[PDB]
Amino acid sequence: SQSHLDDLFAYVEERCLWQFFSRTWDREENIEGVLNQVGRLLTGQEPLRGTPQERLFYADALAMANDVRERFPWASQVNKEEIEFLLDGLKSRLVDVTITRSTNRELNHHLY
Amino acid sequence: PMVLLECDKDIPERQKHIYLKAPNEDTREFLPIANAATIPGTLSERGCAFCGAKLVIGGVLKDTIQMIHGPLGCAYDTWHTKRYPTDNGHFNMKYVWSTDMKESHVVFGGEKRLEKSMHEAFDEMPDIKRMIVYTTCPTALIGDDIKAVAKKVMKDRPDVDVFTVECPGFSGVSQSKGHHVLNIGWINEKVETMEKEITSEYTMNFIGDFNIQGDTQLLQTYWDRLGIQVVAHFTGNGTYDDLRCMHQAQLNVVNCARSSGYIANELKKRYGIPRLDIDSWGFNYMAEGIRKICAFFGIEEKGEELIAEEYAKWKPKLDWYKERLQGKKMAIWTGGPRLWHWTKSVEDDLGVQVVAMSSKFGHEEDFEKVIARGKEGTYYIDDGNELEFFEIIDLVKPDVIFTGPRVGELVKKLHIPYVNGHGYHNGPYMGFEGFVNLARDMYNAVHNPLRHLAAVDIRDKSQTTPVIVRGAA
Amino acid sequence: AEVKLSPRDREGIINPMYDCQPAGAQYAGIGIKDCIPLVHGGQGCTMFVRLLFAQHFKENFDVASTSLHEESAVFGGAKRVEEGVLVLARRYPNLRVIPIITTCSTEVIGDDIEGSIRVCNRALEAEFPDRKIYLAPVHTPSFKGSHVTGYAECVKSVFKTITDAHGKGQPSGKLNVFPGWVNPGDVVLLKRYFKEMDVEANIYMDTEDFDSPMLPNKSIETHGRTTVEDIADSANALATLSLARYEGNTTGELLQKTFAVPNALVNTPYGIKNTDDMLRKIAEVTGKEIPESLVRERGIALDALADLAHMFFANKKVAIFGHPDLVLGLAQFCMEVELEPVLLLIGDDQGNKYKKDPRIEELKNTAHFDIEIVHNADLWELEKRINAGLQLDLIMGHSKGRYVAIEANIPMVRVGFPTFDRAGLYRKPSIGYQGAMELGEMIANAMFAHMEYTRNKEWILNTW
Ligand code: CLF
Ligand SMILES: [Mg+2]
Ligand SMILES: [Mg+2]
Repeated sequence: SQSHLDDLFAYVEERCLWQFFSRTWDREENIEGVLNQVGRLLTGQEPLRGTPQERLFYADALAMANDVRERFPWASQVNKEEIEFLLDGLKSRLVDVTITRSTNRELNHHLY
Repeated sequence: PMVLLECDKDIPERQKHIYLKAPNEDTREFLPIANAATIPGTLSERGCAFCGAKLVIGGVLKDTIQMIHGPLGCAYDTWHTKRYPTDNGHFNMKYVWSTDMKESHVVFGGEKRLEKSMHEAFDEMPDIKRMIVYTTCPTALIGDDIKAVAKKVMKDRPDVDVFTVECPGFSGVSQSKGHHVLNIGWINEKVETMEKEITSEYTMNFIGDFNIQGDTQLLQTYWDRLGIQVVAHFTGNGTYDDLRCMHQAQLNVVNCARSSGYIANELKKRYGIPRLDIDSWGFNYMAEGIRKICAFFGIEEKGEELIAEEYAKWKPKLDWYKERLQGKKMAIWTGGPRLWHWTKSVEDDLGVQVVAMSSKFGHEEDFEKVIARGKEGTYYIDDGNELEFFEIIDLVKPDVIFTGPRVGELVKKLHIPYVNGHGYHNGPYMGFEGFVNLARDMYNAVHNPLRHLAAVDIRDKSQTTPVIVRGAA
Repeated sequence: AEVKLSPRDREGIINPMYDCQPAGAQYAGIGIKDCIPLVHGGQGCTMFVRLLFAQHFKENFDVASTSLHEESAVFGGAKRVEEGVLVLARRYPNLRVIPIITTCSTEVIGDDIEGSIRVCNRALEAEFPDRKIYLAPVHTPSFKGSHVTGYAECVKSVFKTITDAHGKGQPSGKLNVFPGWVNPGDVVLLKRYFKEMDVEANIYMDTEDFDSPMLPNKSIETHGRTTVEDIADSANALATLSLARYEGNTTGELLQKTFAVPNALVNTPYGIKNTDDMLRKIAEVTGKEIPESLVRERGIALDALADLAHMFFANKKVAIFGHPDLVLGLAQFCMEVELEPVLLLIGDDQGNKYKKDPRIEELKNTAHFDIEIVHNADLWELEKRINAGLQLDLIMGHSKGRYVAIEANIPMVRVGFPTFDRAGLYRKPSIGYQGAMELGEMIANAMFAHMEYTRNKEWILNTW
């Protein structure tokens, strides 16, 4: 599972922008929202498309799910539980690097 | 590691602003300090907060008087310097307005001078009914209350609408403060003060694109094809009143997250409009962007038809340039965002290796992005200065530098060609066709007989004058 | 016929003709070798001017900022000046001169520039014992005057500073020459005239090398050539020749008062008569004869202009804008070639001086058509008059007026500063005999292209 997680993390760091929103609370929301939809899409579940925010998380997650399936043959071989575990690991890594340990001094500024 | 350049031995705080990315490093321990005070006397590239409000954002609008409350220099200095065309004959670039502050106004106040100037502006151009008023260094220092003047003028002239910005040049540390003050004032005062007809089931604002050489008009051809109504462009080829309608959109698409992320964030907070960040430079990036937009709207098939046609049209040319540009080394010395929009896109789509990057005013968030996307062995510089630029050139030996024209004219003496990273050479540079335009200018810049000629010293009997072979896509 | 002076009737400005004082001070300073001006104010006051010079010259020029930020606006900015001087000196070991140029911000807050200079002189003396850096206080509030006034002020302050340090020495035998704000090509021409007349002269500032080569060795040669030693030797000159009343004459007057170098102010040498009168003055002060080569260059100019004047220029109405010495000089040149300069625009608050300029009288006694001279003018004053029905055949002015001419469909010759929208103009003289010929030719060629584009008797360009 470590090499697979390393693959996902390297993908998100070089490609995605949603983890780099302006404030901590937005990064947290996006890491959770997008990666939950990625898990759905990678395991054949119906995505959530109710609210405008769910629809946006689906749009971000569809790019990543499609990219992950193209780039990484393992992503079509592992089972649903393994996908879920990886994405939970990926959430925790992204929080770590984009929030906990980021020295970006603006992240907690109450006003935009 | 963090780098102490030789030229910075006497200003060694600059080490905390310069990152050389090395293998195995945890980049979280090497994020440059950004958006901090400038060191005096350095020949930093930075501008002023007024610039970020008036020149960058407000002045893009096609139908608005840009009233600069201050002495005439601030106005002269922001006139004939930008390349943001309109569809109405470029009114924005033809005119600039000043209150012509004199010593007596410093002494006694400038509010009546401002009020007079505002009525004169509206009298001289009776078809124009919109205005932005900016403060500058001295009008801020003397405390003229431009919001109260504006209120009086709107009471006296009920057919006009006036917005005000407090952005003297000494506020903040750079252009960035101007972006912030304008964005938050606009959302606080003017959004949801008008509505427009909705003509589509799919509506968006495009936030953070300033129509450089027609970028916004080019992207607009995509949205028209897709059947998406753009309520407001913030601010490329835009109008004052469109901006008052931003709350109507279903989706905010953001390119310049630096200048314009503020208003996207507030629109989300206040109105629930989701923020989607894209890259509207870069060929494969543009495709991802379109696919995200279309997935949000549920028009995925329409997006795939547009993408297919654009790749059939432009991809062969792009690939012809990749073949010739692959392995070339580039530097990007611009404001900030274009660093992270371009580093990987030129690598993916053109095979170009970005070896050094410098941001005049970017924040730590911009450095997070660019370091995430950027290469090992590359220099990442916050608030670079002229001497640093020379030392970096000696370290990395770029084949081409994307930067402003004055620095381009400087590095020309070193026989290094430039592309104008700000106002472009032959743009637009956004979108599918735009990235081919960018590639063409990079190719012509590098594969240029004059560079080779300049190296030859005709006095050297051992040297001949070469002949070089170019191509075209 | 009347030559009328009138002010702009509006309080505000639309489309300013000039930049502010600090921009002119910067221009003065970049003509000095081993000089980096330090502009004490916000960052835009430096960066926008460095851009303006890149627009005009297509070159980089080094100018630094003190980077005034919010703390300094509340408590004063002196520490920013003092840091900036030291950071310059530490990082540029060959730096010799720093004009410390104030701006609107630092004038309003009252920072004590001369006090900061004392601090910096002590610090520099201690840290760099074998170096001398000349710090010149340049007071340039932007809320009076313009870049014309600022240029004049900077030249004067620099001259005061450097001559205060060195004083009077042995007679040099040389002329001091202040051409004012002119192009590298104008400097090239004057050097040639002095060489042909066997007159030794320092031209202040010597900006010929602003048009710098791209060299095999990658060296950067884009510098002013006027050195400290050249400025200091001003005190020892035979005489000063001041070509521009508003752009350097006050420094010739300072050198007269301080060192008894006699100053001769002449009309700026646009056109034939003004050039003739310049050369007569040189001959008078130096005792050297005007050479045959200059009689021949004059005659070549005359011959070229005679191919143009009555055929294409006569009775054509011209508007001219730009620096005051340029506008008044070009109006005289126009009349020599049968053009009619009916509207002259001068862009700053020095109207009380302009009403006394002897060239206004010279116009009043020569013109046969009414002339309006608008002082404190902006470029909206030109546009508005065209829109109200003023019929013009030609505009002469700088590139920031371009859209007026484009939209009105009037041919325009680019003169003065900045001329960014055409290539190479900085290398072409406008003053002197060669300059008159080149101006005349630019006018004609602009007219000729206009005739072609508009199909206005374009068949006539065959046997003129
Ligand atoms: S940092 Fe920016 S550009 Fe500078 S003054 Fe300040 S708002 Fe303006 Fe204005 S008039 Fe001239 S250019 Fe300056 S000295 Fe004043
Ligand atoms: Mg990586
Ligand atoms: Mg002849």
